[PDB]
Amino acid sequence: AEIYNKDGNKVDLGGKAVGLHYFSKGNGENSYGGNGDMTYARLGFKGETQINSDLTGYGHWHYNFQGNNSEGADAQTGNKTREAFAGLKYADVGSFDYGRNHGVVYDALGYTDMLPEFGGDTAYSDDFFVGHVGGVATYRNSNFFGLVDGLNFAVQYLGKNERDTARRSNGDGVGGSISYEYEGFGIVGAYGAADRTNLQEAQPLGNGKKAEQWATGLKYDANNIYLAANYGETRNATPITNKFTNTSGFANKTQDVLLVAQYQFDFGLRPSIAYTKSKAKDVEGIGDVDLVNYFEVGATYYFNKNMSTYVDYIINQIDSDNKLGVGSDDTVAVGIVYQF
Amino acid sequence: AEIYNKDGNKVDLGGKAVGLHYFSKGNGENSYGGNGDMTYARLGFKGETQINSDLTGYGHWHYNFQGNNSEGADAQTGNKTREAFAGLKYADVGSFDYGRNHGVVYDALGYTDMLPEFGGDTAYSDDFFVGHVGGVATYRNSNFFGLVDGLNFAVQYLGKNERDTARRSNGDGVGGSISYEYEGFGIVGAYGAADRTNLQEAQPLGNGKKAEQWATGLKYDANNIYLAANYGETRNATPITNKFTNTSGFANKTQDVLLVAQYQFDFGLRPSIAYTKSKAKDVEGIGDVDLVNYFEVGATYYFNKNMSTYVDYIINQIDSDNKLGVGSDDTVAVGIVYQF
Amino acid sequence: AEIYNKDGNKVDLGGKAVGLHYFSKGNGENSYGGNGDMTYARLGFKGETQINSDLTGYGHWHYNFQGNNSEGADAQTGNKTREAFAGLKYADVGSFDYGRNHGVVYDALGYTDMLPEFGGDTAYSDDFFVGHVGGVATYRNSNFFGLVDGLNFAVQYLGKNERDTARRSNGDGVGGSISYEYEGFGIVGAYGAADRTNLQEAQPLGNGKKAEQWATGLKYDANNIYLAANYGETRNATPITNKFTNTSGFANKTQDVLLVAQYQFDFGLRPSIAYTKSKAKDVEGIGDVDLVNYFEVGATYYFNKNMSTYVDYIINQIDSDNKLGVGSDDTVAVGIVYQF
Ligand SMILES: [Zn+2]
Ligand SMILES: [Zn+2]
Ligand SMILES: [Zn+2]
Ligand SMILES: [Zn+2]
Ligand SMILES: [Zn+2]
Ligand SMILES: [Zn+2]
Repeated sequence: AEIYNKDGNKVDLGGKAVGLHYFSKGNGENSYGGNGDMTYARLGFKGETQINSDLTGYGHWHYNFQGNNSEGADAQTGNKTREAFAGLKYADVGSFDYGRNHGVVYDALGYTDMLPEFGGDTAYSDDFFVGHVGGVATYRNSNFFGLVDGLNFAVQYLGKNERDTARRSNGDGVGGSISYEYEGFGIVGAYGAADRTNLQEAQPLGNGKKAEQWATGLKYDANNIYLAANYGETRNATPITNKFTNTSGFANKTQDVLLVAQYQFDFGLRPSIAYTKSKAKDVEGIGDVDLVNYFEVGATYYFNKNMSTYVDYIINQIDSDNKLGVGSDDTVAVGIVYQF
Repeated sequence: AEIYNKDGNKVDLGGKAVGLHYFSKGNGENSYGGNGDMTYARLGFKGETQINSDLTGYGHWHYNFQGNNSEGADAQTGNKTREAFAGLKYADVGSFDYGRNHGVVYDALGYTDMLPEFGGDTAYSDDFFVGHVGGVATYRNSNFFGLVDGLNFAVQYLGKNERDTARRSNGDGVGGSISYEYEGFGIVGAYGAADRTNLQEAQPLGNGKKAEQWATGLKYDANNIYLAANYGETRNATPITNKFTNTSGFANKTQDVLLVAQYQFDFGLRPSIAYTKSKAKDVEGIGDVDLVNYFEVGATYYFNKNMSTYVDYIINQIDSDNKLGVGSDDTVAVGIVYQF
Repeated sequence: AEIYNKDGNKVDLGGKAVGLHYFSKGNGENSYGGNGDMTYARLGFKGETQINSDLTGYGHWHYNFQGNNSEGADAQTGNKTREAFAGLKYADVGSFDYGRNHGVVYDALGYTDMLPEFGGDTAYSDDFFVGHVGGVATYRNSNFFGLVDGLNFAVQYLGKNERDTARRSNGDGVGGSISYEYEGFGIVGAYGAADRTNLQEAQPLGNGKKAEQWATGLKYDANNIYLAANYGETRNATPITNKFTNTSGFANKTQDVLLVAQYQFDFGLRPSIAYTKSKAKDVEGIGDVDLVNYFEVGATYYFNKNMSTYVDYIINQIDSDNKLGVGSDDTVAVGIVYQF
């Protein structure tokens, strides 16, 4: 929502309130998504300034406030900055920005990230190139220098983030993505490799001096249909946890498959079906083990551009004897969303 | 303050800066409110969208930022989401919303919550139905389906919130409230019962498989007078602490009494007097013990709809030999408030 | 950016997104500023309401969100309230405000706080009077009661803030500052003394029942030139740390010198040079030791009032055998800033 537009600078304030509850069998400790209150809220701004006829500068900030916490010590659990960056965009040259932003491999994994609540399981945060990561300098080019419409690409430099935990750390890396869009279809591929930190190497699970993440994707977004498919492969990058021996690390190799189909009815109801399967391989002590494996059946009711209800059902196919202890129960999310 | 109003969605941004200092005898450790800097700030939004002529959707978010902290490790102490919810309101049918919101029993305890700084002692947060609680689905009906003016009611389902601490947890519950308003008067009553969590049961103080909170109230809000009275009773719900044996839990039974009288002078000065007395009973090892017992004398000076000063004096009647260790000293709050 | 202006209340929303990276030799553990991602974002409001023709009320809130954190446990590290206060301003009488605000001695140290990223090293936060401190009641008078133009002064009462750590605590204090501005020049002096807390006294480093901070300054801000110089002296106030014996406390005495020179080119480039030297004396076990000692060479490119790039180089003169373990390596900051 544009709240300022004077003297060649415009600022949009964005926010949503999401009333959200998850339902699962017991405590939800052996379920896909958990059990209980998951209400959150989001606030941010997006400003673009016209420096000259060809040059424009921008900045985005986006923050998540959890409303499912109390007023005691747990008051901040889940609060985080999603995105926070600035950059410059010139004519038909491209754009450059640095900050906390989407990894370039999310240019591909975003195709199947359309479920009312869930989906996009492989797009972990603070995981190199698949999700929101800190310290990324990203060059992007749309319409290939204004010569070929629909043909976009991007190159990204990931800065080293040596943090307290191996889960949220990374070393230097490079990545890129190419995409084409024609008459309703979009195809995309993205790749990224980076150095691992010593602390990551020192974990039980995962072994290798380099992490690697790539993925392809196809989508059809027209005539009220949304159909998409993603395939991705990772090396030493997907974060895993053994809930039995209570160790953590990274999967030496994962094969990721995400499918999704939605139809948008005129009167606002948007049903969806989806498949998601992530298989880890060469896991220390375990061997092969599935991380994610479900079918999804859901629907969102759009009242208008500002209000929506949704239900999302996960038919979890993960077996009860999963070697890594991955939860095997189903989970249902029921949501009510005000956004501007 | 309305900052957006285009295409049937309006958004209000709200905020206040509250310069605030408390004065007490020693460290304030044996006082009502404490001693030192209590400056805070608040920010939120409130959006309502017109879906059709009869249906409207809304969302509220409200956040508290403490300014009395430092820039070190204590930087977030007191920061919290007060409210965060969305819902739908239809014609003369009623409204429904889910999220972190006021407990339905606060429909009654809000009558005496009008002191410049203090008062409303029984409306604890994260305490079932008396204050701000997370995961509440609330149906509300004003003017009894548009048939009887002044006659409002509400029913509320409290979701289970199993947290790390027994103080901030709760199980499933139901509650409701009815109110009538006529020629300046308002009468109200509210009730709520809920299951306790196992962790709550396992505490030294309090015993029972169910928590219970109810209260009645009368107010007179006209001719520049504000007069209100509240009476409430709780079972296994009021959080208590024994500062001697350093244990905590819940009071098996409390009797709550809150009175308040204010007059609003034309030139902005609004003096107030108030009484508050909360007596816990059947406390393990202690027996009977008062939790709150004071007289209040204060005044607010309203410069206008955006600026105010206030002083609030608590004449604390709690005895120095209180069995639970409740603080017995007086406390004075001096405040300066900018709000929009 | 003014987002509301109805009925004699105006509200400005402010924010910036700062993409920022520091470069240093190894881990940055022996460097001036460190090494890695330093992206942050800021949001706040500033409201002023016209109560009558002579009286106006105001309020400021300003918050810092770190974007260089992850989404795990370190998600809030660095998040803080910078400022949060309200007050009243009357005609030619002056202004009064209370809250978390700038110490009065910053009226002087702000002269040399103009580097693209660094500088202003002596203006520590939560350090009595030199930086952002909590619980300050400040009277300010501009143009000496409207009689002498350019002649401003301020008196400040610092409230006691007894916190968990000795670094961020303080006792009661008073301070003041006087400044004159004439044909492009500004001269200033400020003084402040305060009681130390018992916890501060109990530290290894620093000894004395009272803290003391004063400083003078000259600036020339015209004809596209910025030239400034600061000299300050502290007693028992400057926070120090011995990274060898891993102790902390306060310096019994510091001599502070800050110089800065900048030129603003028409086409947006603003190069800068600066010197900064802070010498601690009478340090327990150490004797004399330098805390800060560098030359700075940097430049900011201003695209316009909303967008800028900058590079800041610190030529660190601190010797590798510094007795307190102060880092001796150079550091380079590269920044891109969107602000409104
Ligand atoms: Zn965003
Ligand atoms: Zn995103
Ligand atoms: Zn509110
Ligand atoms: Zn409230
Ligand atoms: Zn500010
Ligand atoms: Zn400041």
